[PDB]
Amino acid sequence: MKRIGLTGNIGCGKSTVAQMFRELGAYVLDADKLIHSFYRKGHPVYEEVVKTFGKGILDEEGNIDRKKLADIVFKDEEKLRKLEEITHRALYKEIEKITKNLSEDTLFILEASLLVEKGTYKNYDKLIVVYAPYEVCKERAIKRGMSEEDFERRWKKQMPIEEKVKYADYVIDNSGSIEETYKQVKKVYEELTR
Repeated sequence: MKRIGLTGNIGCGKSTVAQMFRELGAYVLDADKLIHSFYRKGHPVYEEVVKTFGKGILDEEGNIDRKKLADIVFKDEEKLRKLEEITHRALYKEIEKITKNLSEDTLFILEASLLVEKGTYKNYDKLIVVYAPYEVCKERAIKRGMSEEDFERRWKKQMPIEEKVKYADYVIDNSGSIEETYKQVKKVYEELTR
């Protein structure tokens, strides 16, 4: 099977596209969504993140303070490197677990919105990016509720979408309408299962 990557910026429609693609038959796995489940509790990732960063330093009665950790990790990039490791050590250890039962010739896509800057797109055959102007993305996260500063706080991290577009061999612009966005993915899905 061909490992496909679906990326973009926050509020670009990666979700809606990931969905359309699933309807078409593709198997889209939200990497980011999955990761967040690692910091829950009984999760094996949890036991490691605490085991290596502090049985309690980053704890708040029961679970882990996503702020305390992100704090003691913004000082020395040595700890972050270790954090980014445990993560992928769980992602690429769970991806093959799913690929196990996954029938062949199946269209397996992975959306993380951070396959470019994190330099991971090289781990997948082709890359798909969803374009959308800062204007549309902002109000998009707005109408969905996320607070202006919070949005801009993340958008800052992600590289200029107008530059990211120059990283994928497929760009399903999601600024126009829904009819167009879906009409595009459909074209792409055809260009992947030929």
